[PDB]
Amino acid sequence: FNPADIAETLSELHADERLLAFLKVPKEYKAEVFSHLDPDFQEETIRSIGSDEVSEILNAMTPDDRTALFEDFPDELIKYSINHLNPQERRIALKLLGYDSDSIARLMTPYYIQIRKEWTIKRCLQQIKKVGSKVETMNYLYVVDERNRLIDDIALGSLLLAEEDTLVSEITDNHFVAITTTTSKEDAVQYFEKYDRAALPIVTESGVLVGIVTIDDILDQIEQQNTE
Amino acid sequence: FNPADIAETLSELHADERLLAFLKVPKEYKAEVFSHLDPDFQEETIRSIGSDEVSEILNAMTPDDRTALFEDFPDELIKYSINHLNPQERRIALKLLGYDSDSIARLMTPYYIQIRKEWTIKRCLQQIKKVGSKVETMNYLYVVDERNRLIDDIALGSLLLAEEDTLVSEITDNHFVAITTTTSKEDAVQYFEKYDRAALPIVTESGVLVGIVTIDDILDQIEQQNTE
Ligand SMILES: [Mg+2]
Ligand SMILES: [Mg+2]
Ligand SMILES: [Mg+2]
Ligand SMILES: [Mg+2]
Ligand SMILES: [Mg+2]
Ligand SMILES: [Mg+2]
Ligand SMILES: [Mg+2]
Ligand SMILES: [Mg+2]
Ligand SMILES: [Mg+2]
Ligand SMILES: [Mg+2]
Repeated sequence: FNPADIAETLSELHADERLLAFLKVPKEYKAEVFSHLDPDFQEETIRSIGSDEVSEILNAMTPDDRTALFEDFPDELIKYSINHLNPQERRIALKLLGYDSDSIARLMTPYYIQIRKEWTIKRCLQQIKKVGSKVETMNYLYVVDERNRLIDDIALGSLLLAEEDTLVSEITDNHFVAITTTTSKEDAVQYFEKYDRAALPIVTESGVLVGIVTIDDILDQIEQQNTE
Repeated sequence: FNPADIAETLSELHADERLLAFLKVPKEYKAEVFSHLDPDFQEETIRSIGSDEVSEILNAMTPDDRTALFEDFPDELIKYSINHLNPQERRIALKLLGYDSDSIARLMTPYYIQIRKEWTIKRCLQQIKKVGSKVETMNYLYVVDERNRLIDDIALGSLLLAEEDTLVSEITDNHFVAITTTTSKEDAVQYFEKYDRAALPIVTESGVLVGIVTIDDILDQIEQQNTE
């Protein structure tokens, strides 16, 4: 079944049997199912399960789902959870939590596809095969220079419409939409509304690409604002 | 400049000079710029410009932007506008307007990519090149049988991760999310929120694929509901 559907069925159970049924979920989509559950039950689960299981779930969550989870935790549980993260996930999680709580960066993930201006389209397709299964989305490719700075945002389909011998520099327009880490979540919503893109890149004040935010999470932000 | 940015600059002008500046827009993205302008000015423009210009703009708009425009028009202007549409666009526009005004189908577009279970991945890529520039999005591929019925929704990146000799039938799971034309716009929003997909397909009660709805238009629906 679809992870969102599995999560809905679990959410209908009383909490006590909900934990047993969740632990029956196969491990490949256990983290994805977990990401759809209520924050109070997510906290109960993190407090209750064994350390190895905590690490499996937390290390497999997306960085932005993990940040959203940690925002609702007491500080002590945040530290416990971070102590269960592997080195790379731990560094990512602490970087994201370092941003101001109102910043758009709190919603971002660093798992995006990076391409280079000197690459052929064929080389881009090879990179896409390399990282495609681990990234948040394959549908946007971020052209970055040697200084980590964002220079273009190329749609996946545009790459497919070009010939494989073409260089990325021949299909770039050097125009793109990006949101800075200074921008609040509320203000970032209007970028998404205006530009009608399913992901937007998040850059530092000097133009360095640090993550992407996706439209599904923006919809949650809109509903949170409108209830609050 | 970006069409949304051009539209914003135009929207800042007083209406009188706004029409002249808009008619200066190059024709390739004139319709896209038009789609971002206020409905009252869109109506003034349709009433004012020549028949050839009316046809160029209206025939180049997306079917769902056109339906949204027509929903705010007096009936007489709807008829005038439809009389300016080319045969294919006219049949599409009348089909969309035939649905109940509260139906999710009012938000849909028929410009999606259709693939077949018997095709190789290579053949799918050839189809994607064929239609890619005209469709609403290249990022979702709709597997349909000989009876026009929807059987799967394949992400573009998934197609890229497979080898070109593989048949579509070897990468389908026969599980998908679809919304029926019976469903209201309000109820359709929750499908988008739950399943976190940037497009969803719209099917008839017998399972025939008739269009797709995209998340950017759903965001507009959420804001319209929340103001209303
Ligand atoms: Mg996310
Ligand atoms: Mg997610
Ligand atoms: Mg969330
Ligand atoms: Mg660009
Ligand atoms: Mg919009
Ligand atoms: Mg649309
Ligand atoms: Mg549009
Ligand atoms: Mg609209
Ligand atoms: Mg499927
Ligand atoms: Mg959601």
